[PDB]
Amino acid sequence: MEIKRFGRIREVIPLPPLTEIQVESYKKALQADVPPEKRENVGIQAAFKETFPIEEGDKGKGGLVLDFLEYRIGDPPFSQDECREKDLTYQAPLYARLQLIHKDTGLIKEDEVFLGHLPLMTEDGSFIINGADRVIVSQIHRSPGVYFTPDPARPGRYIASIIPLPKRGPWIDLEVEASGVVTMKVNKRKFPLVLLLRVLGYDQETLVRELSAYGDLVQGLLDEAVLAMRPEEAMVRLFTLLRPGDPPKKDKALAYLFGLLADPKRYDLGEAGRYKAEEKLGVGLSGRTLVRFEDGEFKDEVFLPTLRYLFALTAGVPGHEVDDIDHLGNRRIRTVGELMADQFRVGLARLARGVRERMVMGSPDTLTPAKLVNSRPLEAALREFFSRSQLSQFKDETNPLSSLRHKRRISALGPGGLTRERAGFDVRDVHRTHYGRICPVETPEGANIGLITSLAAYARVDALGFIRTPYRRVKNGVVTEEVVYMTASEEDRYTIAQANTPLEGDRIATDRVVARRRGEPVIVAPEEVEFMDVSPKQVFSLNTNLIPFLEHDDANRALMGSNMQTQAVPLIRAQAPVVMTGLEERVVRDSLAALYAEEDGEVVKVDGTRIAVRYEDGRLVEHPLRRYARSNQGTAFDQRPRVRVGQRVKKGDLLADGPASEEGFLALGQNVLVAIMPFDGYNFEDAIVISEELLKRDFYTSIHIERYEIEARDTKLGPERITRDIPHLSEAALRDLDEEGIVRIGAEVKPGDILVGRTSFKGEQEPSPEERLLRSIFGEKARDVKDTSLRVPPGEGGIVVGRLRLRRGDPGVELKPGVREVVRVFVAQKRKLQVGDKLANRHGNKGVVAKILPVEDMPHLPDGTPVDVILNPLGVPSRMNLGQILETHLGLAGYFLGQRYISPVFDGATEPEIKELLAEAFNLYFGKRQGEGFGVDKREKEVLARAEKLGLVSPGKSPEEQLKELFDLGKVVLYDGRTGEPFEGPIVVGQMFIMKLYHMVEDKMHARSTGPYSLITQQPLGGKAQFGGQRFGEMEVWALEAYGAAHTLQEMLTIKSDDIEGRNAAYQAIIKGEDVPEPSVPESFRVLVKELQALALDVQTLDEKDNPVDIFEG
Amino acid sequence: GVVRIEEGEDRLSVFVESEGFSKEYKLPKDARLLVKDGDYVEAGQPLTRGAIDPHQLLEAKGPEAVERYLVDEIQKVYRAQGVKLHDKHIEIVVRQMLKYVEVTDPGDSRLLEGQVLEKWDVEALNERLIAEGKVPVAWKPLLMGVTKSALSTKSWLSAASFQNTTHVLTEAAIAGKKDELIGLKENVILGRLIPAGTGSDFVRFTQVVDQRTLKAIEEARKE
Repeated sequence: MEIKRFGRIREVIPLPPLTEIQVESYKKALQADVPPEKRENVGIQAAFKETFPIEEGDKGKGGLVLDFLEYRIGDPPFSQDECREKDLTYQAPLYARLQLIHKDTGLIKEDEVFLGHLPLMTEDGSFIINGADRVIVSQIHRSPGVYFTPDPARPGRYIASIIPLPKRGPWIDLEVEASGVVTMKVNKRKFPLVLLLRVLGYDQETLVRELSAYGDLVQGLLDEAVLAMRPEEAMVRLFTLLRPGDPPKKDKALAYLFGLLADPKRYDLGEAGRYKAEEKLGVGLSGRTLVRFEDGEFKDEVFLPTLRYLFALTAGVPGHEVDDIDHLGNRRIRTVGELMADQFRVGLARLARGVRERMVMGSPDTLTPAKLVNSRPLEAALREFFSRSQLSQFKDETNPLSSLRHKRRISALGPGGLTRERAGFDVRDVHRTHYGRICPVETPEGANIGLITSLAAYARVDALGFIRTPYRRVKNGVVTEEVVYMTASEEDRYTIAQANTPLEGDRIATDRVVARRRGEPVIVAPEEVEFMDVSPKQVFSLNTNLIPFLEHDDANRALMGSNMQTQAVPLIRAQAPVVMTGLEERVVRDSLAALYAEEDGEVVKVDGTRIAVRYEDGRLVEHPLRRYARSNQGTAFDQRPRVRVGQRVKKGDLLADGPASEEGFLALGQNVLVAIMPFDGYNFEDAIVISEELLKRDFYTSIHIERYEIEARDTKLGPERITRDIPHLSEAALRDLDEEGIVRIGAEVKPGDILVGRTSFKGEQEPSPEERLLRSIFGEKARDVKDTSLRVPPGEGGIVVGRLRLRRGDPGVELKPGVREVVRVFVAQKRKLQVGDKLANRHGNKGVVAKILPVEDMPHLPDGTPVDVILNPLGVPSRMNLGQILETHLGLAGYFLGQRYISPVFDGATEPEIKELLAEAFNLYFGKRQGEGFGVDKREKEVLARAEKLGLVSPGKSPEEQLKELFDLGKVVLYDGRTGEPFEGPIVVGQMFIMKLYHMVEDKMHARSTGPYSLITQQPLGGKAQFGGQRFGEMEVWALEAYGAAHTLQEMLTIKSDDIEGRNAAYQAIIKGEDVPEPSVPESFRVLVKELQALALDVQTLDEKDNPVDIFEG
Repeated sequence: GVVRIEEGEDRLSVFVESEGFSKEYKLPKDARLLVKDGDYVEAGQPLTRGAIDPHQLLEAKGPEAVERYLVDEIQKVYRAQGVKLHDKHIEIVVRQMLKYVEVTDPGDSRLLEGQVLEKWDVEALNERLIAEGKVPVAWKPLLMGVTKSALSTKSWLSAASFQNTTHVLTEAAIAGKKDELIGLKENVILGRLIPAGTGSDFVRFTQVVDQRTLKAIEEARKE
């Protein structure tokens, strides 16, 4: 409709191309579109090259080598859509060019040798691994360098740190203990560090020189006059204590990793590892912990300048201080493209030992690449990555936002280089850095809180994963246009100022300026200014921005809102929030779930099944509209035509919407008319009331597609076929299986009703008890081929609409070990609202429903029209989410006022600005009423009668005014449809945007009187016909114990679980109605006793007179 | 006794000198004491400040004593957070914390084997009364904590469920070792009818009569 937009501060730059974290990172890794001679390292390049001038045991003598020149990219053996219906990893053959010179010479270049399937990325940002899509996330680990920091199990003393890039070098910790020494920990080893000082060329007087006199800890590191000896000798007490099993003087074969070259040790090419270990250390370092092959021995570089800041740190002077290990300038981020490349130093790993063992057994002449390599270690190790690592996540496709939200994520967890599930109270916390880099209100409720999180809008990661956030530069009192994307360590020395701050034309306006430095918040002088942020959006996460009046919400009950907004599920007649923040539209575009046009032209063909255009003489594309396809949660998103069949376009604008979108704008839920107040405890504590009205308009309805599958195997008792032929099934049944075993599309589904027949032989045995009482519930005794067909699991169901078929042998269809032929039926459902369903506001007021009330109840306004949802107040106080209340006001405004507004981050409208339209709405609204001929009645005045005694209204003013006065006060009089009398207190009313969440009772809710008894443990599990099987824990019992619940306890530990006797016994018992239980002796007791003897020890049983039992009678 | 502090900004300590024995009571160079320079006392008490060790106390002051501290102590935090709760509760807990005692000068079992109070007295008030002689078989003040606690509980079935069952059974099995099934976790591991409430020993062995069906049961008794 007609949109007004509040606040200025013009975004010097829209927001990053979002999906940049996965695409812009993955393209600058797999450079297949840039001449092969070029390519400036990293990714596959630096991976093939770190491990390619790959020699052969014995240096110089017998030939055999194998090197690199350039790598060839593959071409999709399949397309996006097929590789998905057919269960493929949408990988892409990857060839490499090898050539190995011998000792006698030979330039044999074997033309491209297949190394393994490397999966190509998608326009999206996700991949196609074995079917569905996953989100190779972006973790964040400790950025390389050296900091030291204090000692943990020994207060007062200090430990040193030497962290090079991970999976490319050992962990090194120089902790100084009580023995006086300064031991060296490396790959789980704690030996006297004096043994590594002499190896790098240090005597018995230069270890006392550069670092004694001050700190008499050097006289603990000293007297060991049995190891303060020779150079190639302090190499065998190091190679006979670092690596046992081999005492040769080849202690420069292993002592050759942890130092020179870059085989292991090294912290980036001289960046974080050097540029940092230079400013804080003893200045001057190139790229590895010291250096080997220089002229003969080892000429130390970084095992002494850091040993000159750790002991002058355990006494010391100024400049020598601890480092903060959770600072971002001190923290890194492993992007996508590199995480696969690191599974290439691992894919090219178990491959550099699959050749160096192949040149020992095989003739050294008969050898040419493509005959030395098997190429299984890059497929099994680079397929292992997109199929198992805790980081390769499913992908929340609830709505489109979450989709993206996911991507933006930041994890600490990880395969090895990461954080376990039992630490982190110095990291989890939000840090004076994050400002503009890592949002502080996106993390999850509990369990994980902290470790995980979403990026801060504008902020970009760069070079060696340093987060960089946008700032605007000034000319000390004036104001530039230039904008400064910069790292954190580049921010701790600038006196930055809020954008919130008043700026005339293009500079500084006033002398009382609020600014921050490093992290401390102070007020500054107008020209004592360095920079100034681009805006506040720059500060909050992606979705944490969609918040309308965040300016007025607690910090806690807020994230809830940014969150939850994720567990948001789409609906049909969706609609974008009355009060927005701009981006609102953009989100929909960067998500890609909405369809746009590259070049401007004009549409020709237009229907639900497609959209053909005729761009400006640029041909005539024709992109189809994914109709009703399933998510991963189930959801069910489908794009929708939103254009006409004749009109010049706008250079690529909504070529049609997506799932929960409305003409380009994000429509999470549906702004509706709310009434804040208490009803007969019908919203109590945190509940909410609804008016049948919405069901009428069918306002809050969700579409959902459940995916059912089946597998037929190859057996000894015979192969598992699948035909529309299965015994005893009465035709009225099969009735809808034209497909010869499959259900036809467009069929109405029920439970138990057939979905996919599937006959397997089995048997060879005879039924008996505990299933021949049931049984005839599953047989009539029998057949030579059994039913075992699919059938609809209890409750679910809906109307079909999609069937898929395979069979071990299709072109790309690959079935596991033992399986043959697959099938997947797709049936969906409408869902409207159901008492109890979950829903909430962005303002963190999560609230389900308990009473859908008729449009006859539903406190209505004076002009007939009733509210919708009653949002009791109580749920607002203890939490501090005013703003939501602020949305309601703007609501009523936007109602009569006919519009939408955008109250961006800390830039939204204002009480004085809102009262304005609010009255602007009243003047209108009421002009409507007096115009009709009326003008307030007894009911109303009576309110205003007390409205004044209450002082909300200004006394001594016509009834009419006490209304406006009040109206503008965001409330008004409300009539309780049930009793003509209105409420006796003005009521805050308005249009509140809400939503429907992932959870919907429909999927919860169960109950089992009896049913599926497991056979393993001997108890209720699974559920073929009838369903469920509730659990029961200790707590339960203890309390049960709490009450003298004797039996209630025992009957809760027997005939309702293991003790097979009972459950049947009992089960029967009611069928006739008797006392029912009284079980002999609980199963388990016997079991155990027997699991006992089934391991020696009689385990007898006596009474009060101590006598033989008879615990088993059989 | 009496006291006197000594030195300032070098080697800190204090001294608890009654009449004769001047116990050298040190301080790490960073202590916030509170019993000035002179003061006056009585056995086992908060001198420095900080805390109050369980064991160390007890030993030289008795079992109850600790108890008192225990609960209360505990309570102190609880109270400091809005916690309300009858003390009794906390007490009950404590109780077992005492349950065990070590041994010296025995009259029957090993010369140490940790042990239950009652067991000590139905045997230390029974080897001087009806079966006079042998030796009283005294004990001492012993402190366990939930943890350490349960573990030594005589019962095994329950005894299992913790640490490494092996051990428990192992030893156990060897000597006869019985249980009696007196407890909850006990009778439950097996799924009995809990020795509680309805499953107690005072309100379950009751047979109900119906006024008229007490005189058809009074003519089949005098036959």
